[PDB]
Amino acid sequence: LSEYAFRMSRLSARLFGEVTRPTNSKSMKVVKLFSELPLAKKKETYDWYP
Amino acid sequence: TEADMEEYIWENSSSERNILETLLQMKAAEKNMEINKEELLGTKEIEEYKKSVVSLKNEEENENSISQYKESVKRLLNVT
Amino acid sequence: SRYSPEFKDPLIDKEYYRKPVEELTEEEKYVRELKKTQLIKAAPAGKTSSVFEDPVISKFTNMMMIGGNKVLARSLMIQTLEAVKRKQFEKYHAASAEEQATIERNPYTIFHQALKNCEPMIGLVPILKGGRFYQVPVPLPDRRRRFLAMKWMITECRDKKHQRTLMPEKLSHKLLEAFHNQGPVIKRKHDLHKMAEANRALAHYRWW
Amino acid sequence: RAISRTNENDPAKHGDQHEGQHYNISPQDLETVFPHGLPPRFVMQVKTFSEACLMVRKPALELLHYLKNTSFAYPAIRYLLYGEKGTGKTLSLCHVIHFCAKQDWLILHIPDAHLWVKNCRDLLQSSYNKQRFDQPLEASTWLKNFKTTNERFLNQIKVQEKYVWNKRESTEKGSPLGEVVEQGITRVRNATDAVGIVLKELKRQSSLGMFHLLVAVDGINALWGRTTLKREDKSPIAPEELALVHNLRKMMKNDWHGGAIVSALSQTGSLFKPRKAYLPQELLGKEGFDALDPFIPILVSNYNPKEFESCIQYYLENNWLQHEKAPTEEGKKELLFLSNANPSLLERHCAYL
Ligand SMILES: */O=C1/[N]C([N])=N(*)C2=C1N=[C]N2[C]1O[C]([C]OP([O])(=O)OP([O])([O])=O)[C]([O])[C@@]1(*)[O]
Repeated sequence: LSEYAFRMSRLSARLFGEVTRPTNSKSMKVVKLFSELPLAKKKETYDWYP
Repeated sequence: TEADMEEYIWENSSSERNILETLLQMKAAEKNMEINKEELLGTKEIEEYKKSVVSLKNEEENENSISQYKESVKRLLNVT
Repeated sequence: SRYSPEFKDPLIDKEYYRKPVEELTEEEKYVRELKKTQLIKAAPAGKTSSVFEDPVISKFTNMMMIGGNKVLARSLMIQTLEAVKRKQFEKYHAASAEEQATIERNPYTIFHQALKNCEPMIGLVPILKGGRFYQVPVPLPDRRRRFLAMKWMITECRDKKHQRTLMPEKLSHKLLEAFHNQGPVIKRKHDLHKMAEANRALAHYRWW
Repeated sequence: RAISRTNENDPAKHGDQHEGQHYNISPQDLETVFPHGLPPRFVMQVKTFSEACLMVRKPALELLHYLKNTSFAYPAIRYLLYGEKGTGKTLSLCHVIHFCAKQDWLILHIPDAHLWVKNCRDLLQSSYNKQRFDQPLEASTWLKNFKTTNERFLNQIKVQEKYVWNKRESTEKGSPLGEVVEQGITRVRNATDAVGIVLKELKRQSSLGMFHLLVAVDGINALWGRTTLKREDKSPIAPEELALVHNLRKMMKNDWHGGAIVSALSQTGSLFKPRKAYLPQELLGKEGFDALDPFIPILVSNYNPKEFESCIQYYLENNWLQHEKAPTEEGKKELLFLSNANPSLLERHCAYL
């Protein structure tokens, strides 16, 4: 793997909707806590009890 | 990076350099000094070798592919 | 489970099916059988119809096996058979002419003679009477004697040993000692016979 | 009744009429031509019979018809004897080495390339062979047995280049190579310097007609296969990081004349290879496919009945099949069934039966 792959991955990141510059998996924690919902707001959690 | 190339193009390929050094060493062995690699390309043996390495590197390895490889290198190396 | 009543036992003898047309008792038996041609038990994965197989070696295999490694028991039985064959042939290479003609090279009949050496003949039972346990001599059934000999060879191969020597050489040297009437399983057999001699006045305590 | 042992030890006299022949080799001859490398499960056969009796395998003879007429003008010519596992790939190289010592060639025998890769525990670096890690112990395995392969032609070599040995010693000029290979076998710190300087000196004198050099290397899939030996911070290396074997890879590049190198692909310790891969490109890899230096692939096949019937009928004069009903005809067809006319799986049965 070299920059041929790095540039293909970067342009498919600008294409398909991922982040183009590389980052840590600890910083991908924020994109997976932002690509879904918080725990409290789900219709089967705060409305567990009617 | 040629890792992303899929087919075996004979242009500046490594086994091409091996059979090319083989043609230079063989034409020195015969002491007949007609050293033109572009004339050495014109033989039937090296292009049967070229089709055999192309077929062997793209199509995965079967017995009859090795029969074709053996036939090419056998008429190539002056072996009976 | 999951077998049922009337299900029959396996048959292996091919030549028995080749020419059964000579008698009348078993002839009418297999007339009665094929007239029914019942739901038989399926043939197990341990036995075959071949002529290169032996029942006693497969039993000593299965009595040698720990758990579910039929492959390791197969490797041990194969290695010990070949090693004892090559020890007898290496003694053949260091033999004279009559020593060529008197040393046996088949490991199979040597092994079966070794088991017949290994076989206990008079047994024990703990019987309680007058509050004490008394060791009584009892004659044994045949399957008991042969089972005891096979497990005796197994366990004295296993644990009465050094941690240095590997198992197929170990079992080969054990069979070699058991083949010549001087192995330690024979000495244990002699102690068993000696103590069944020693408690000879207890043989009226058996009720059968 | 198979024609087995009337043909004596003569690899220069194997015809196609001579088929299925258990040719007897004298055991002193194996002290000369094969103490270096042999399969480990084959040593049981010889010391039990005192008959080094190799049956005529038709590809084992067929490579010799390419060694009568391979000219010494032509360079180092590769040959591979591959096939299914157990067909005697490592045993089909054994048929040609006995010819080349009968024709007085230079036997660069390598026992097993897998042991050069795996299972070597103690590790040194280098300074004279350009700063790479190397095994002095595997050099110590090779340098002792190599001399007694060929002893007539190793001392006739003149070392025509002044090599530096230590800060106390060097090398003397025009010396017999029988000195130079074993001059530092005592000083094992640079006994791995005794391989790459020395075998490249045998490259130069191979060009003339006094010496006929042939690489005899077994299992070349490990020479271009990625190794398992690790470094101190748990980093694996390349096969191009071993200075013991890095100069060994210089040899299969046809850079000398006068001989015809033979190699045999093996399947004992093919690391990171599936067991069901048995072909050359499937085992050597991509680095074993570009640097091929065009080689002739010899597909070692399975038996015909002519090699099958020769086998058990040989074991009958030796009284080897000790079973009662084993020489019956159908008892041959089950060994023909369970061993599928493969040589190595038949000997496993004829080990114990
Ligand atoms: O003439 C013979 N040719 C070959 N190939 N093998 C052979 C011959 N006589 C006896 N043998 C037996 O072959 C077995 C060794 O096989 P091996 O070790 O080379 O298998 P691999 O996997 O490497 O190809 C052995 O029993 C030997 O006695």
